Amino acid sequence: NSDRYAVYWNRSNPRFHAGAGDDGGGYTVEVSINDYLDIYCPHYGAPLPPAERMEHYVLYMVNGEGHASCDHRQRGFKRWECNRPAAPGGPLKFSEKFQLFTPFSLGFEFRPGHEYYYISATPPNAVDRPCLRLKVYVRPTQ
Amino acid sequence: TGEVTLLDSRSVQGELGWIASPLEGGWEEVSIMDEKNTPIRTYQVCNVMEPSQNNWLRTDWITREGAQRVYIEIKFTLRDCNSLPGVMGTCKETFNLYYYESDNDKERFIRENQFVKIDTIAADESFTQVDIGDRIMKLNTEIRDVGPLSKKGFYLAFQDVGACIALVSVRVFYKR
Ligand SMILES: *[C@@H]1O[C@H](CO)[C@@H](O[C@@H]2O[C@H](CO)[C@@H](O)[C@H](O)[C@H]2NC(C)=O)[C@H](O)[C@H]1NC(C)=O
Repeated sequence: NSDRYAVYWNRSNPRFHAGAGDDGGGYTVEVSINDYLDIYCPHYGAPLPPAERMEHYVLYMVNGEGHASCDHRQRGFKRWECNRPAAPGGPLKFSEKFQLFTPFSLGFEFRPGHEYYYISATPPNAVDRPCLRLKVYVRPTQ
Repeated sequence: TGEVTLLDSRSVQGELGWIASPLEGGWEEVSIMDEKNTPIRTYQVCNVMEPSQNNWLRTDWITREGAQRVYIEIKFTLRDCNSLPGVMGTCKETFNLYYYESDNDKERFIRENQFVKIDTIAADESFTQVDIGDRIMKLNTEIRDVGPLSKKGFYLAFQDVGACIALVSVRVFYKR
């Protein structure tokens, strides 16, 4: 009964609303409890572009303030590293289940009707301005 | 150390080659940040509402090299069923560890009933909602051993029967 929502985390994806100087909130996706987000890191096939031009990120889960400001510091948790844009196997894939209850003590829990936020920074920089960002809305029970 | 690694889940590059049965809705790969804020791959299940869970997870083939006696170190978090609302008839606080000896490097399907049970593994410290709130890991470490082994290698498996459990790491070694 679950379903998965794919999120291609890169600047060319118009759902982030980048390239304009105003993403107006960034990426917005609506999910249900026990649904998944599959996040695909930027990926490049042969012939590879110059190494410096490959998008690479650290993804953070943050509060609203972190989301508004694109600054994760003291505002959230490091979640995932998009550090292999030329991975031979394909795009690095990271999944987030919107579970009620976590089996991992440092994992995360979700509730109907609530909002959750993720942002990226480009190492070695702590903050991207403008950053790519994601708001997830978990539907109310119904 | 005097301990020689035969398999370590944390060192594995990229994705773990492990087979989950069922393939979806049971054990599921989850990437987290470890001790040192670096990434590791974990398997996790929490079907504490629905009855008759029989969720299997099997490693790849592990060579024993020349060792007869091998040790299986499992690090995991396990949720206290009293920290979970509405699941008293169903929630469990143990899982079962199995092994299977094999000369065959690459069996695609291993039948669940070929596996020999090692032990039921319980947690010394089950974690609660205070721990989730306070970001306190309550990491459990459990070690079991198998041997004397007599084939080229073996498979290990983990059977969940309705617990809320995260397998953070698995290390298989022999003693010097
Ligand atoms: C940036 O994101 C876009 C999607 O917005 C990626 O394009 C998709 O790539 C997948 C897997 O390779 C394909 O199945 C889809 O057909 C593509 N979708 C669309 C709408 O074009 C693109 O690969 C990403 N770019 C980088 C460099 O990672």
